[PDB]
Amino acid sequence: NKCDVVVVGGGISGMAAAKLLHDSGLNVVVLEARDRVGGRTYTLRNQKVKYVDLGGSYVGPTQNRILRLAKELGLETYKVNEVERLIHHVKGKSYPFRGPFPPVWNPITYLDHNNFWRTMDDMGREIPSDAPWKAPLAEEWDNMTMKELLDKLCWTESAKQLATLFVNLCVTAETHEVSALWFLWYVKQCGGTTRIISTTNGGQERKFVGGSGQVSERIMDLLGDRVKLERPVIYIDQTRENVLVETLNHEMYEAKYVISAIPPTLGMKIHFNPPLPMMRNQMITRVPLGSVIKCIVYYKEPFWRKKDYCGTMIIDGEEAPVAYTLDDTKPEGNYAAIMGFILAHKARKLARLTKEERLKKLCELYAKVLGSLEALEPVHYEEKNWCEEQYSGGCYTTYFPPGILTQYGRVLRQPVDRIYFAGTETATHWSGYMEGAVEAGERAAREILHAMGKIPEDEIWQSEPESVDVPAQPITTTFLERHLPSVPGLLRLIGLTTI
Amino acid sequence: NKCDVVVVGGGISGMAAAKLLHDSGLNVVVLEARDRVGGRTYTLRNQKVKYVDLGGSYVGPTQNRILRLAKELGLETYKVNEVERLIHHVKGKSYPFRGPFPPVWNPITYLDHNNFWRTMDDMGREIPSDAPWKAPLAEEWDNMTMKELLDKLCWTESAKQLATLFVNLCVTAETHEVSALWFLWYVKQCGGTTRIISTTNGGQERKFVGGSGQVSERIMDLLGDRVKLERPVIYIDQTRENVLVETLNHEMYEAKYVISAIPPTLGMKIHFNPPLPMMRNQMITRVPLGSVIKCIVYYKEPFWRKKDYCGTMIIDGEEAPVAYTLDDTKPEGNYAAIMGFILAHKARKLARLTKEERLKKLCELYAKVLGSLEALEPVHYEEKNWCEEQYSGGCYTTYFPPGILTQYGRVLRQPVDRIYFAGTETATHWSGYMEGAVEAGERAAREILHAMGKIPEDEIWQSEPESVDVPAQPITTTFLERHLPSVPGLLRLI
Ligand SMILES: *Cc1cc2c(cc1C)nc1c(=O)[nH]c(=O)nc-1n2C[C@H](O)[C@H](O)[C@H](O)COP(=O)(O)OP(=O)(O)OC[C@H]1O[C@@H](n2cnc3c(N)ncnc32)[C@H](O)[C@@H]1O
Ligand SMILES: *Cc1cc2c(cc1C)nc1c(=O)[nH]c(=O)nc-1n2C[C@H](O)[C@H](O)[C@H](O)COP(=O)(O)OP(=O)(O)OC[C@H]1O[C@@H](n2cnc3c(N)ncnc32)[C@H](O)[C@@H]1O
Ligand SMILES: CC(C)=CCC/C(C)=C/CC/C(C)=C/CO
Ligand SMILES: CC(C)=CCC/C(C)=C/CC/C(C)=C/CO
Repeated sequence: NKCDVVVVGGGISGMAAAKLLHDSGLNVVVLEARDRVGGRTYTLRNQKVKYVDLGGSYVGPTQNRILRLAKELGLETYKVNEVERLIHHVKGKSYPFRGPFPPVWNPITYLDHNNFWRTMDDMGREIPSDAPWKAPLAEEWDNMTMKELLDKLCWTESAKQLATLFVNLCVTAETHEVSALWFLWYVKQCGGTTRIISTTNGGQERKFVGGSGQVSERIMDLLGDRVKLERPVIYIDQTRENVLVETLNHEMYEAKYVISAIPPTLGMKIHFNPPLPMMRNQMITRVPLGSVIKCIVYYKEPFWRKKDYCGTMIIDGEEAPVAYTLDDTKPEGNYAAIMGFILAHKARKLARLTKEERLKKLCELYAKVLGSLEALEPVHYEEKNWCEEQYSGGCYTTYFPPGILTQYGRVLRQPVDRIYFAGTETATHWSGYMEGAVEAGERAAREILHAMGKIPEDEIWQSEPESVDVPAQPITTTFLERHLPSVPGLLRLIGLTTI
Repeated sequence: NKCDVVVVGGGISGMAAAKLLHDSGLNVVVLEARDRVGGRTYTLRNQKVKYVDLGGSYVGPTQNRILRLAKELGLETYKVNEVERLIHHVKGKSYPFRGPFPPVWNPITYLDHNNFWRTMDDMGREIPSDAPWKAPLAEEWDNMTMKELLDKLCWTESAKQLATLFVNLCVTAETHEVSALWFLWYVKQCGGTTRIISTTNGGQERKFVGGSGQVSERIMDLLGDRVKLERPVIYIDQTRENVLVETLNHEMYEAKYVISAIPPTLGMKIHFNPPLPMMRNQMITRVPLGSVIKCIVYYKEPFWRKKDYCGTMIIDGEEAPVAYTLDDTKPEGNYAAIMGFILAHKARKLARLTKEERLKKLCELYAKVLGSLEALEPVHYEEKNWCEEQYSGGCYTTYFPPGILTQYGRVLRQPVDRIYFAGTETATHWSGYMEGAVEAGERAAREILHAMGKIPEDEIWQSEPESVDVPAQPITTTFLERHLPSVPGLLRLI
C-alpha cells in the first residue's frame, strides 16, 4: 500500500532510480508489468548459449554512468572482437578494411563521403544536448526528414547508400520516417559520428560478462520484495493528498511522488486523473519506437578469424536481410557466434517467415559476405523480435517524426504535478542507450529529493567521473578531413578559375 | 455481465454498430469512457447559444449514410449560409469572391493554381479507396511529406501558401507532418478537391437542426441501459471461450465478439491478452490525431451579410490565429455567430492564452478581414480545445506521418481473433467524418453477423441509396481547366 515513491517500470532506468532513492533512506516500490525485470535488456540462459543478450548489450568509453553502476553491482566487461579486418559489402562484393569508417578510393566519392560525416558533426555542434529545439535552425531542420537532408547533402549514390545504412542502424527507422533535427541531435548527444559508429573507442567497445540483464536483476536482489512483478500500472490519480497508483490486478499503491520510467508512448497505457496537460496528452501519441529483430547464429568455431575477418560486416542493399553484424563469441573463445540486426522495414517484411526460414536466409547471406561455406553449418540459433512486445513497443528506442521535437520536445521530462519522468528517452547524453537510462533514472530520483528539500537544486544534475577501466581516447580529425571541399564546393572552385 | 457483442466506444461509429446489431436481435452492450456519448461530436446547450456544435458538425451531398441514420432518428438539416460573397484575405487585404476556389489574376499564378488542384485529383485517381498502399507509386508518395510535394509542384508562393492552408484545414496538421500518399488518399476518398472544399454542393453544405450530438444521444435513448457511461475499457482477454472485457471500475463483461470503435491510437489504453500481433502493436503508436481549437464568436446580428459577405473567410498568413471561418448563425437568423478553427501549430501556440485573450485576437482579426468595427463587439464566446481530450487524442481525425500507411495501413481494419474494428479511421468513403463513422460501424457489425453465419460475405459491404433531401450535383471541369499547361509545361513549350 503506502511508500515514499512508486517507480513505474523495472528496466535499468527505473531500477537505477529506485536504488538511488533506497540508498537515500526512502521507502520505494517498483511496479513492473512483466514477469521479469530488465525491459529492453534481456539475457537468455540455456545450455547451448550459456548466456546471450537479446536486447541491449554494448557499452563503451564516455558511458561512465552505466559502467560505474555495473561495477558497483560486481559486474565486469570484456572487449568485442575487432582484432581482424571489418568488411564492407557493396553491390555483391566484400571489401575488407580497418578503422571505423569504410574507405573510398574514388576522388569525387571520397570528397562526398568526407563531407557527409563532417557535415553531420558540423550541424550537431549547433544543437544543445539538453534543448535541441533551441538550435538556431531548429524549425527548418525539424521540418525535414533525414531522407530529404541526405538527398541535398550526398552528391554520389555511394555516400547516400552508406548514409542511409547509418541512419537505419543508429535508430532502427527509415530515413523518410525521422526528423533531420532529431537525428542530428541523437548523434551529437552520443558524442558525434566517430563515437557512435566505433567498436574500438566507441559505443560498441564492450559487453558485460554474463549479460546486461544482470544490472536490473542485481538491483532487484538489493531491493527484495519492493519490486512487484506482473503489476502493469493502469491508473494514476493525483486529485488527493497522496498519489494513488493502481495495477491491472486491482492492487492499490499510495505514494508522495511517482517516477514514470517507461517509454514515453507507453504512458498511453495508463489512465490519468486528472487528465494529462494538453501537450503531454498529444506528445505520447507522436513518439513511436523503431523496429528490429536481433538474431544470433552459433557455430562450432569463429571460422571468420582464420580468414583475417573480425566478424563485423556492414552490408549494403535491399536484398540482404541483415545490414550489420558483430562477433558475439564469448571472451573465452567458445560459443562462437555472429550477432546481426534485421532493421526497420526488413524487420516488418521478414517477421512473416518462420524462425528456420530466417536462419536459412542469414546463413546464406553470411556465406556470401564472408566467402565461407562454413557459414551454412550453424549449430544453434536464438532471435528476438522487439516489435511484438506490448511493454516495449519496439527497439532500440523512441524516434521523432518530422515536426514533433520542436513542438512537443520541451514536454518530455517536464514533471506533471507529482509525476517525474525517467527512461533513456529523457537523457541528455547517450539517450537511447543503457547509459541514458541510468542518467535519466538518477536525475528523476534527485528531482524528487529536491522536491522533498533533501538536496539543493544544484545537485539535481550531476557529472560522472571517468571510468578507470574504460578510458576514452579523444576524437581527432586530420587537416585534410577538416579542409577538403565538398563536391559542390569543388564545382565552385572550378567555376572560379574560369576567369 | 453477459451479452452477444461488446462495443467499445459510444461515438457515432460505436452507436451505429450497436444499433445495427440490436435491430438484428442480438444483445449488445456499449462501454463508453466519458460521462456522455458522442465522442468527437459534442453539442453544448445553454441560453446564450441555444445549442452549438463544439466538435463535428457539417454534412453534405454524397454523405448518404449519416443522412439516412439521422433522418431515421428524426433529425433535420439546414443549409450553411453561402448566399453572399466569400472572402480570401491575403497579404493584409480582403478579396471578395464567388464559387468554391479562391481566384487569381496574374497569368503565371493562374496556371500554377489551376495545376495544383488538378494534380491533386490526377494523383488521387491512381489510389484505391479501400487500399491506398496498392497505388502504383505508393512507396514513392508515402516516403514524401506534403511539404516536399508542394515544394516540387508549386512554382509560385501564392499557390504554395493556399495549398498549405488547404492541408492545414483538411487534416489539422502541418504539411511537413503528413505523408503525401495518405493526404492524397484522404482527399480522393471524400470525392476530390471540389467536393472536400465546397460548402454549396460539398462537405460543408449543411448542419443538423439542434446539433449533431443528437445522433449519438438518440441511439443511446433507443438502447436504454445497454449503454454504460464512465466505463473506460482497460483490458481485453481472448484466451478463453468467451471474450472478457474489463473496465476501470473493475466491472467485467463477457461476449462472443467485440467491436473496437475508438481512434486507432487509443487502443494503446487497453492491455491485451494475448498481446496484439506485432503489426497492430506498433501501428497504434504511429498514428496521432491533429490539433484544433474550435471557436465560436456571437454577435447581436449577422452584420457581415449587410456588406454582401456570407461569413466565409479564407485567411492566409502566420499572424492570423484563424485560417478559416463559416457563418454559424441559426437558420432562423438569430444567435448570429462566426465559427473559426485555430489549426495545427497555432492551436499549440495559442492554447497558452486565456479564453478572453483568444476572444480578443479573433475579434480583432475578424474586424480586419470583414472591414467592420462591429466585429469588436461580441455578445458571447464558446470554444473547445480537442488536444486536451484523453479519450479523443485530438481532432478531426488520425493522420499518417511519412512511411506509415504503406507499412501498417493494411492492419487498420484487420480483425484480431474476435475483435473487429470500427471508427471513422477505418472507413473507405469520407473517412475522418461522421459519414465514415457510420460506414465503419455498420460494416464492422456486419462482419460479426457474417462470422455468426447470419449473412453471406456478399452483404458485409453495402452500398447506400442517395439522399432525396440532399442530392449530389456532379463535379465538373472546363476544357481550359483540363488542358491549360503547368508552369514547367509552359516553359518547355517556350
Ligand atoms: C531491444 C534493444 C535495445 C538496445 C539494443 C538492441 C536491442 C535489440 N542495443 C543496445 C546496446 O547494445 N547498448 C545500449 O546501451 N542500448 C541498447 N539498446 C537500448 C537499451 O536496451 C535501452 O535504451 C534501455 O534498456 C532502456 O532502459 P529504460 O529503463 O529507459 O526502459 P525499458 O528497458 O524499456 O524499461 C521499461 C520497463 O517498464 C515496464 N513497463 C512498461 N509499461 C508498464 C506499465 N504500464 N506498468 C508497469 N511497468 C511497465 C517494462 O516492462 C519495462 O521493464
Ligand atoms: C473534433 C472535431 C471533429 C470534426 C470536426 C471538427 C472538430 C473540432 N468537424 C467535422 C465536421 O464538420 N463534419 C464531420 O463529419 N466530421 C467532423 N469532425 C470529425 C468527426 O467528429 C469524427 O470523424 C467522428 O465524430 C468520429 O466518430 P467515431 O465514432 O469514429 O469516433 P469518436 O467520436 O472519437 O468515438 C470514440 C468514443 O470512444 C470513447 N473511448 C475512447 N477510449 C475508450 C476506452 N478505452 N473505453 C471506452 N470508451 C472509449 C470516446 O470517449 C468516444 O466517445
Ligand atoms: C560503421 C558504420 C558505417 C555504422 C555503424 C553505426 C552504428 C551506430 C552501429 C551501432 C549499432 C548498435 C549496436 C546499436 C545499438 O545501440
Ligand atoms: C476553400 C478552401 C481554400 C479550403 C476549404 C477546405 C476545407 C476542407 C474546408 C472544410 C473544413 C472542415 C469543416 C473540416 C471538418 O470536417
